Amino acid sequence: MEAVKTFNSELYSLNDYKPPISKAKMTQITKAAIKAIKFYKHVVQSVEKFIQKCKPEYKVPGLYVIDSIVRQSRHQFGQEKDVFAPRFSNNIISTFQNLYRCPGDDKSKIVRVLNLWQKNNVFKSEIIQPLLDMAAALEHH
Amino acid sequence: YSPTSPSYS
Repeated sequence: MEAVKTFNSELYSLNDYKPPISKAKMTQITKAAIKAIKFYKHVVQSVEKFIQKCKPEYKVPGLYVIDSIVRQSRHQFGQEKDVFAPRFSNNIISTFQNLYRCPGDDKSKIVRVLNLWQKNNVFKSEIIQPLLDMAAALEHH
Repeated sequence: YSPTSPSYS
């Protein structure tokens, strides 16, 4: 499972950089995840693990990894052939619960991604709506 | 990174 370990290295190396994360570093992470597509389940698992465990300033970067991988895979393998979005959708509620533990000023950056996902049909709207509701309810509490 | 930035070729 060499391909996964290279992805794991790229993903974890986010900790060596102060957010905002560069286009270039995001690309490296994404290139690594695509190269590991035989183990896409393990990639999704590592990403979900990073998001659960990382410092608060890294939650939005973790979300950008999901966005970046999903979009690249749809571009590279076809919208309807993409394995990553359907796989990420399985634990997405749990994932966003962890993402919303980000700094106050970072909540809006998560909604921006959700709005883009909805606009560009990246995830099914039925998947996206409760995630948006979650962000809204956070502002009333 | 920008979530509107075109995917790499």
